[PDB]
Amino acid sequence: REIVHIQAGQCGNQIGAKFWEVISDEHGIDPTGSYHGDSDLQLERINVYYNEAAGNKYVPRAILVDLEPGTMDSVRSGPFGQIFRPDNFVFGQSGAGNNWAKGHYTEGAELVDSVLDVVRKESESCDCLQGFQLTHSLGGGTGSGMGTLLISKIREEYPDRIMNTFSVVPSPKVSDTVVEPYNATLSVHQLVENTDETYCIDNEALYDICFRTLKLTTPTYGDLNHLVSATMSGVTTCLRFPGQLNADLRKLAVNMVPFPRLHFFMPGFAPLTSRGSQQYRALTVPELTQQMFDAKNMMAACDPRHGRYLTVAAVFRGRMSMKEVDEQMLNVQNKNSSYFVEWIPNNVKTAVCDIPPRGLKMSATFIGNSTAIQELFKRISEQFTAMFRRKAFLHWYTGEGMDEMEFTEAESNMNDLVSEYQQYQD
Amino acid sequence: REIVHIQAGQCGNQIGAKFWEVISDEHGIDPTGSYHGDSDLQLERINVYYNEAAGNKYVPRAILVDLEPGTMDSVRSGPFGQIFRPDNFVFGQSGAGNNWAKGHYTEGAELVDSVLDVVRKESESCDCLQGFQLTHSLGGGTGSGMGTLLISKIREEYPDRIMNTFSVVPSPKVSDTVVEPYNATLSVHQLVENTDETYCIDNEALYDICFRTLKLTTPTYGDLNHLVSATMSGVTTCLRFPGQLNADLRKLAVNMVPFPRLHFFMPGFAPLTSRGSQQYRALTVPELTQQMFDAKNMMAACDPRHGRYLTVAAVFRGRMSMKEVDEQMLNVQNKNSSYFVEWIPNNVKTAVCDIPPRGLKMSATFIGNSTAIQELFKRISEQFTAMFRRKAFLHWYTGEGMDEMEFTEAESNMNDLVSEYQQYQD
Amino acid sequence: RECISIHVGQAGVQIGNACWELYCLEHGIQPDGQMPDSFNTFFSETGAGKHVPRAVFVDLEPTVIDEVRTGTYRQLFHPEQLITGKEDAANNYARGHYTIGKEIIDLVLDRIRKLADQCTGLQGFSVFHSFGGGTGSGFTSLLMERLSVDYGKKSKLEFSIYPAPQVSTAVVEPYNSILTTHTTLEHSDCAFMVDNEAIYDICRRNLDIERPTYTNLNRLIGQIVSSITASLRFDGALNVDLTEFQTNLVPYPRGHFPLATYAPVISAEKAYHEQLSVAEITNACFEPANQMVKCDPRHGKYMACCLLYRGDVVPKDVNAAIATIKTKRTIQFVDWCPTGFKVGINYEPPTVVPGGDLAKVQRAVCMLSNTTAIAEAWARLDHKFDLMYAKRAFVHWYVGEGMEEGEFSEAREDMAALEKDYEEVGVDS
Amino acid sequence: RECISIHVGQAGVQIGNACWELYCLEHGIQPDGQMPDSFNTFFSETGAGKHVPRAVFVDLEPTVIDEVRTGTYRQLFHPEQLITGKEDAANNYARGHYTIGKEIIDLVLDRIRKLADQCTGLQGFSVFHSFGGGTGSGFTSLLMERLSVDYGKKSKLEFSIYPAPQVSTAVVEPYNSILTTHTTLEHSDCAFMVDNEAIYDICRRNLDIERPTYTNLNRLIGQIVSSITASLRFDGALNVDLTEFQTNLVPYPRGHFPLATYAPVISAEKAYHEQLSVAEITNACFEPANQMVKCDPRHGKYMACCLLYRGDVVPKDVNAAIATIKTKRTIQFVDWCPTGFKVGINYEPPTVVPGGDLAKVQRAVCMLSNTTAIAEAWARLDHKFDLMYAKRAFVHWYVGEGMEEGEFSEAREDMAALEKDYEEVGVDS
Ligand SMILES: Nc1nc2c(ncn2[C@@H]2O[C@H](COP(=O)(O)OP(=O)(O)OP(=O)(O)O)[C@@H](O)[C@H]2O)c(=O)[nH]1
Ligand SMILES: Nc1nc2c(ncn2[C@@H]2O[C@H](COP(=O)(O)OP(=O)(O)OP(=O)(O)O)[C@@H](O)[C@H]2O)c(=O)[nH]1
Ligand SMILES: Nc1nc2c(ncn2[C@@H]2O[C@H](COP(=O)(O)OP(=O)(O)O)[C@@H](O)[C@H]2O)c(=O)[nH]1
Ligand SMILES: Nc1nc2c(ncn2[C@@H]2O[C@H](COP(=O)(O)OP(=O)(O)O)[C@@H](O)[C@H]2O)c(=O)[nH]1
Repeated sequence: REIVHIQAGQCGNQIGAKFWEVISDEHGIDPTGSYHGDSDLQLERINVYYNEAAGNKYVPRAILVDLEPGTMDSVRSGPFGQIFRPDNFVFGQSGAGNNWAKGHYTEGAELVDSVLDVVRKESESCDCLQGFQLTHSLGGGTGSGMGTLLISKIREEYPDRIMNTFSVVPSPKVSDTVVEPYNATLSVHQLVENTDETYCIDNEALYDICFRTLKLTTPTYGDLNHLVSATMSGVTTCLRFPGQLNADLRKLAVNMVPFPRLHFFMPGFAPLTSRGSQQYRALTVPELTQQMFDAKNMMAACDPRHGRYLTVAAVFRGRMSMKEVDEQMLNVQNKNSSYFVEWIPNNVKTAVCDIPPRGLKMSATFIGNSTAIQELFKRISEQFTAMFRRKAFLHWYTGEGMDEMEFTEAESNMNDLVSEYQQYQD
Repeated sequence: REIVHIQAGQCGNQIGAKFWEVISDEHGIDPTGSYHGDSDLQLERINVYYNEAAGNKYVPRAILVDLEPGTMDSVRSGPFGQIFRPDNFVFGQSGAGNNWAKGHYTEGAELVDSVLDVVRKESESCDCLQGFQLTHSLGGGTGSGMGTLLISKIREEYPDRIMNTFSVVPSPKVSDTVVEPYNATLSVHQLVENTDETYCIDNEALYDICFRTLKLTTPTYGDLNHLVSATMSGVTTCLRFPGQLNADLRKLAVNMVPFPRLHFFMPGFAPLTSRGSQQYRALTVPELTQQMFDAKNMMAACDPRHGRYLTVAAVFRGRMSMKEVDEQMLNVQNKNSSYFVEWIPNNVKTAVCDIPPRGLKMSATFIGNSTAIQELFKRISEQFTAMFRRKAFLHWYTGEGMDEMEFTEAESNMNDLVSEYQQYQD
Repeated sequence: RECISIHVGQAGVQIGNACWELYCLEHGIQPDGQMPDSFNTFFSETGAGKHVPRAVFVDLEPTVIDEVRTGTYRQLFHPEQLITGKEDAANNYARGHYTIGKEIIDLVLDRIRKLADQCTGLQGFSVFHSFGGGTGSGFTSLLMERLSVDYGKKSKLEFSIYPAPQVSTAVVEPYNSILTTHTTLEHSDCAFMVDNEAIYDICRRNLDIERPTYTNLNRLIGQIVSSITASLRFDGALNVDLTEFQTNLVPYPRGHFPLATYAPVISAEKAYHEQLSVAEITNACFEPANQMVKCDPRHGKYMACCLLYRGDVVPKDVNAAIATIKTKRTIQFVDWCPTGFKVGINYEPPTVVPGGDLAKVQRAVCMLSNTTAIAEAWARLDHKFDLMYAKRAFVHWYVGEGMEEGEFSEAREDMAALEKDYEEVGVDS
Repeated sequence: RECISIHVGQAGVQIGNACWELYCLEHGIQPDGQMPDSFNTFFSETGAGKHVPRAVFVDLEPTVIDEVRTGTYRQLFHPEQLITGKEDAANNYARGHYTIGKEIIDLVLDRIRKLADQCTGLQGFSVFHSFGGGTGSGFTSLLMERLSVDYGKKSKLEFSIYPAPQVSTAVVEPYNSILTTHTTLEHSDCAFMVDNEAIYDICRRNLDIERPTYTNLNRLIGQIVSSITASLRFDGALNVDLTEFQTNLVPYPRGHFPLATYAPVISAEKAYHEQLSVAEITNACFEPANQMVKCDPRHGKYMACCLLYRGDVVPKDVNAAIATIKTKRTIQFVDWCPTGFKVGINYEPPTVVPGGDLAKVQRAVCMLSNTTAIAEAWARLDHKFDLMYAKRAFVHWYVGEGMEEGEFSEAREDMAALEKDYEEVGVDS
């Protein structure tokens, strides 16, 4: 099987560097080097993310889409930056304006064809394609607009292969932009109707989870990114490993989406202990479920405790008892019968790889489909209206060839999306 | 079986360091080290006080509650201070004011939830829980107030598991504080109605017993503490050892409490001879009962000779004849028929471990439930009224959100408690 | 005379590697194929030195069949006989049966037609699948399906590992197991059942170990199974052919599912203790804590048991130990059944792994049977299904895989009459 | 033929380890189980080279049963037969009988039904408990309780260690012993009694040692008991079956409690002194300072004695030594009883611990009997009870454990008619 990553925008891009920083080491691939793999198993399934050309050069099969040179020229001028074949860099030296409209209708719409071109060169690579990974932020141009287009096109070209989306939904407390809800509401819209698996991460849900669950005092972006990339590795790549009970994107999809919206999840990693001290090793297993299922530790902003779950997928990856795994999951399902929805006898989807995260003994990625994420699109949707009402920075959109009915559309859509999700919380 | 110690306040804390200083050696556990145990028996039952994580790191399962950093930061910065998992330290950097009200209603009430949290993490450790050990002083904030709360909550969470309380009731002659009877009367109140086994120690009953029963001329606190910790080791931990006739918290409880008040005891150690010289070894056994049952040597302030007993528990721990033990106890019960209450044919509860205190040949902890302790709550209760009458330092309580009926309550309650206890002395 | 075997699904393959291990182990045929008819009903004497297996392996992910061609035994099978579909497994019936699984079937069949020819008057195919899987439920469904037509004139005993009563794995499991039952029902001869969870109990209660690797449960079935084919197709004082089973074991056309049970499960380290009596093991067979199935005889009246013994056993010992049982009454057998005790006696005692955790006695009882008990197990597994179907849960995963509201709803109704069937054939006189 | 044994309560277990020790010691079976029918009525020949015990062990704290599985003998029992309830002991009847003790009972029974089956026509269960305990009083209460119903057709001889007359331990003791008596009374066949204190006297006065470890009293009962089962179930010149006892020993249905007594108690170091005459030991039996019970024949008229002899003894010597006694009158036997002397003669002399403190003679007399004497012992123990009950003392400890004002008050009335019973059956003509 296979997949083809997609680094839309700067963020989605910045993260690319971290997702690939990791993944590679979790596959023994040095900058341009080959497979130094401490083992021999980190190779029989690599294909999922690379391509064979030389014999020591397995190049990441991702796409780097962005209308701001400097960015990709920071990712390509640093560490692992020199492993991507230049063909991968689909830049847009234009003005990468922070407008969803500027990267979806006017500026991005041009650079698109020169992207799809490659997304096809990579898809028609070889063997059988599974789906595409998509990273980006719903709070900018090259991210929400142009990346949200990249998919609307992808999903017309292969409505068969899957589409996981890793979105950095606009953090609450403080937004890293001003129109944010504009660029956001507009991209979520496109999401709820193309990709079929979305993993929403919040820069501040991370800080928290990174400053209190990792006594880490100076959580640089690199970190946040790093933590995130840690989860997306547990998801995909991982399951493309052996296991007593293994799954793969689809299983994950076909066990997690009760209703076609596409629904968004909230990823959570397992061993998340501070370096030295904490290295408690309390990782027998009840310790991992202890972790994963708590409020804090959910990369999302919202707290599960604020709304039932529809599905859950503990994708563990480290030798354990299909008994102490299958078992724990249960008590968990009974101690919290309250929030776990009922019309699904077994919400949880236990998954079990074998080999764990390179240096760790036992981990377990969590992919939750809780109704709690209602209380986020609400947020976003609110911010919109409060500012849409006055058409705040709307001239930067319309003046870019947009529509007063376009914004209406998205909000509503994504706004209805909130509605539905409640239809199950009850 | 198991238990989870609780170091409430500074005192209760300071003592923690001594109770664990000891106990560990009585279980071969070096600072962070493991079981160096001279034997193999000091391990089959440790669980009662530790937890398995590494394989050399059996960490004490206690709680360190205090609103004054410096304290726990003296216990954690000294000797065995680096054995407690940091998670154990439930500090309250607030102003640990010397007000019962400041650590029970206003300041402590906040830090409570972050405590109960852990008291549950430790309780739900493993196997089966027996009860919790509680150390503190009834003459301060973090001690009487906040610690007296910790239990009122504990006893709502597991009205099944037991609750031994080690209280440092306000010594007579001189009070190491001023409101003392305020912080005290208020905590005894909470005690008579939650914990079901209390061992009251008096800093001056110790001095005495430590300056004349140990020619010790400079009895530092460390000492007093050390002596106390010596008794609480004979009690618990001890009985969690084999024995011709062994008991355990409950036996101790179910043989010592005739009436539900909870009743408070007065612990007494056996071989209490000065170092060099005195090392008379007159410890055949009549020498231990000689000891234990005399006035002086009762960690309490009051003197047994001033009031009958309801129950007694000579918890011996050193190879002896179930005959010379069971026998002695008798004469003792007949030479003093006067004070030993009659409606209990056999007041005494002979208990007999096997292995003795590490370096000693034969010892025997004494846990007396004498009616004499009436003449102490009297004391306390007096001090209250004499100062309550004028509302002395009451503004420091009320001004902290208290009630003029709260103080009334406690005194009465604890005051009635004096009454009852006399109902048997007669 | 022989009986081919098709191990389908990762599990059916893991269990396969296991049952396949125990084999050579008690036939002196090192992993290199060479030993230094009898057992020819499971091994073909190919070339002039080896003993190429007599089965096949079908998984849609390579991972699991791959491991076989790494670890000694690598030498045992023919590079050919281990079928794979590099594609995708998918923990969903539909995809495995219809959509994907389809592509491979032909090829699959080809071997069970190429391996079925080479032999000499065979008796059937011992199929190994894991009810609640993708490649195990779906695929087989049509494999057994295509068999019942290509060789209706044989035995189709499928050895299944049906859904743990509370400790299932896949989120959908029931979807996959209500579907493998309805499609295979009208195609199997006798379906043996071994409950994954109810086997753990045996590992906890009758062997003591909270460290049971899948590799163990496999050693176990790997045992109970050895008692079925291996030794039985092997000479003895009371031989029992495969046909024998279905005949003496199924009262009615529903591919009836008996339960597998073993007698001597005792842990090495106990290995020295004085052995158990012919009477004890016999009795152990009527204990609902030793049957590789969470179908505790909660009421289910037995209706036929095939007591396969092996090792040193005196026919009178049996024709007495059983007599004692026939009169325990609390073991209530069906009405319409006077005597339902097929006594199968073999010679060669069992053969325990050199150093696993199995005692190693000199006699055992692998008794299997049809018990009105499964009235439960099916019930409890059917109910599951509804709950989810009631909301369509992961339905879009199958529909989009060449299935319909039909196959589900119409396979539900199917089992419905399996809850009535297993009810009528019993509980009534 | 055999007689299972259930050692309940730490004590009943310590005494058990002891009585169990003396056993192999005089049967040439090292702690490894191996020796290089007869005695089969207490040991099952598991195969095989071993001699797995023929009893069980029940304590609610692990401490005491744990020590058995440390010290040689560790090899003797089956890892299984030593039942434990990690939970809590509690020196209170209620909790041990009702509340906690309940949970274990099933399991307990299971063994005395699993061990009771394996044998060949048994005779009963020698129960070992310590009247005034938690696990010993309560638990058994219902153990013997559940036995009297599951095997009413057998012998229920319970060997108790009833409350030291002045040197009790537990503060409640009587609560626990007035309760084990009333609940077991209507269930036992013959209850043997050995007074812990009155045994010390023997260690002070008839052996000299103020250093008597529990491990000694145990060696003693461990002796008197060996004279009961062990040797008796062992061939001899005048065999005496277990039934024999209750028949020749109980005049009335009350699970009547005789007293155990031994003749030759003389300390090693005396070991060389010229041995005692058949007449002396016989006479020693009528001395109220050698009877393992503080029930000095203060008036209690014997009503039946079972003089079990062992070693070199001429039947005439006995049928004379006893004659002399029958005419001492100051030994007054009941009226309604002409002759109440069951002479039990065994062959093999006693067998003293290699180097404990027991003399080691070539003949002994373990005479047990029902004496109107206990009219006392019960009295003095009943009175105790009242005093406390009169104030409810530790009552809240039982109530809160599934008991009521009923069970106490109604078990008091019980024994009341045990003070009248042991009074009426004697003192009157
Ligand atoms: N006894 C036993 N049961 C197993 C073993 N492997 C898996 N199982 C059980 O069989 C089921 C798992 O099926 P999967 O491994 O998910 O799937 P599969 O049937 O191999 O086919 P796919 O879904 O397409 O991968 C679960 O109920 C497991 O508990 C094994 O080695 N032994
Ligand atoms: N002869 C003899 N008497 C013993 C021995 N151990 C204890 N006893 C006596 O039996 C009684 C003690 O019972 P405990 O040990 O307290 O309790 P238990 O009956 O084992 O059961 P629990 O109360 O639940 O622990 C006392 O009267 C002791 O004097 C022993 O080894 N030998
Ligand atoms: N986790 C994370 N968030 C990022 C990174 N870079 C920008 N963001 C977030 O992305 C949003 C801004 O969008 P941006 O990526 O600049 O848009 P674009 O570059 O015009 O497509 C803010 O909410 C930031 O917190 C990053 O490297 N990691
Ligand atoms: N034995 C003993 N008493 C102590 C110790 N520390 C303080 N005390 C006593 O505790 C009382 C004072 O309360 P304190 O512990 O300061 O209260 P808190 O710290 O505000 O909770 C005085 O009666 C002291 O004698 C100690 O280490 N050992």
